[PDB]
Amino acid sequence: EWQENKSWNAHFTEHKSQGVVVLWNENKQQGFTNNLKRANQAFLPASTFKIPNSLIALDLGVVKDEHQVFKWDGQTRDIAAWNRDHDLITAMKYSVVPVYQEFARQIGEARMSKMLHAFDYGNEDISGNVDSFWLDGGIRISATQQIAFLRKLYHNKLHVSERSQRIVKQAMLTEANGDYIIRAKTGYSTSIEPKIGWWVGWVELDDNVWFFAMNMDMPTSDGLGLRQAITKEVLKQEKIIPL
Amino acid sequence: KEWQENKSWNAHFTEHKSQGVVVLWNENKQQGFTNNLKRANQAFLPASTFKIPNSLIALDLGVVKDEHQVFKWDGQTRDIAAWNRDHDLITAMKYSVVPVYQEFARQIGEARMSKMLHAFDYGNEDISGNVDSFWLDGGIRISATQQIAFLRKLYHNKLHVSERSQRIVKQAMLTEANGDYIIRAKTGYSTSIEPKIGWWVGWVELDDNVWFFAMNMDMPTSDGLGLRQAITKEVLKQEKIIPLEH
Ligand SMILES: [Cl-]
Repeated sequence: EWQENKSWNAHFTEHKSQGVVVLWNENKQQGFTNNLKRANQAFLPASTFKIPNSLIALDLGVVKDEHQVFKWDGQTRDIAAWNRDHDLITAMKYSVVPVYQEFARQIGEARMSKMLHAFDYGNEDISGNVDSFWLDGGIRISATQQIAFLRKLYHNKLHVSERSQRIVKQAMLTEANGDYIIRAKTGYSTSIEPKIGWWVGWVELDDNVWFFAMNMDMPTSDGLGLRQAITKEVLKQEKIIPL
Repeated sequence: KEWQENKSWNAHFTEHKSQGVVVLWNENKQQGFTNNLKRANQAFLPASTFKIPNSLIALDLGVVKDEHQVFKWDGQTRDIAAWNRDHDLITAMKYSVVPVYQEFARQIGEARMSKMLHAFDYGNEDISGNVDSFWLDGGIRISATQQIAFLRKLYHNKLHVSERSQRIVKQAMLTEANGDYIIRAKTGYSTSIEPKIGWWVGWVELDDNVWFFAMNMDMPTSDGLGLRQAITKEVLKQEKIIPLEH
């Protein structure tokens, strides 16, 4: 069952923004959103694709473990954090596109397509370059479809090893304290209009888990911090996380 | 296994009207540091820090199916309100729920508990006393340097249990995380046998290094319990391992 909560629009309006927040209460099996139409609108996943890409790379043995070093290729790029060696944890933390591009080339088109079909991920279409389809290719996913996929990963129900699903949930670790744990992934789609920002994941509490998926219009990179800020405003309103 | 003494850390114990030891291990450099080499090697009851090897054993034996399995409250009201409810492995660890772990120990049994602690080379490997209380009032003893030795094996999945068991326990140990560091740790509070002490053992994961830690301090009254984390964080901040506020 899906419910609309238009009061969340105050959080978009106050941050001079436009977008959608989708929440799922695991215990109650009830979904909530400020906009049912935008919740079901499909977009490029951008770097949120690092979640299924990590799972495939791990199950195939392209990535041995979360410690394996993928050395810098020597090419200087715009993001200074990419111009160094990384493992799965830091490549995920710093959204290191060149590391994941290399994984995709090693996975190859045939295995990427067929394995992504097993996850029923979005439109299941990998059209375009094997190493850029999630940034400028044919793949599309909605915020409600991000929740559907994330719930399977939470329960180890994706058709991949339990081990790979545990490593990826560890690599997704964003924040933790004595009140809650956040496992999530950011995304930033710039190649095809509309330019959007993503934040997808979940909040683990003592007696419940709240799944979330958000996307917002992102005309300039100076609004990137609003992906987390707007989501945290909604979570605080719903008393999911403290003030 | 080279060890260096840093007596400047004593300022943190004295200023807090306290006494104890902090032991650090720099994984990349394979170098240890402590304010007191003698106390670093002094063995004590592990108290609730034993929830780390006990969880590993319970999962490996199938006593605990997964980190989601509910261990229902027995109905007996205890002093700690957080214990008087149902728990899974994550919350029993978070709230140090002794009655849940006592039940695990009874299900594991003496023979398997001893064999496992022997295969882990855990402290003095002595489980003398009640099978469900030996880590609180029995014969088991472990030092802060031995806590580091054991924690380093767990970090590298080198203990003699399944990789899965080791991953679940490292997840249950999750204490704090942000964009600067991750802390995986366990607190302990030994009160049954003198000297009453406080424990904080675990590690700090950084982007390009891991810092293992083990601390214990004298704990005559429970009002000093927060100093276990506060004194360790003061040492980590001094060594620039974690930021001041950033
Ligand atoms: Cl974790």
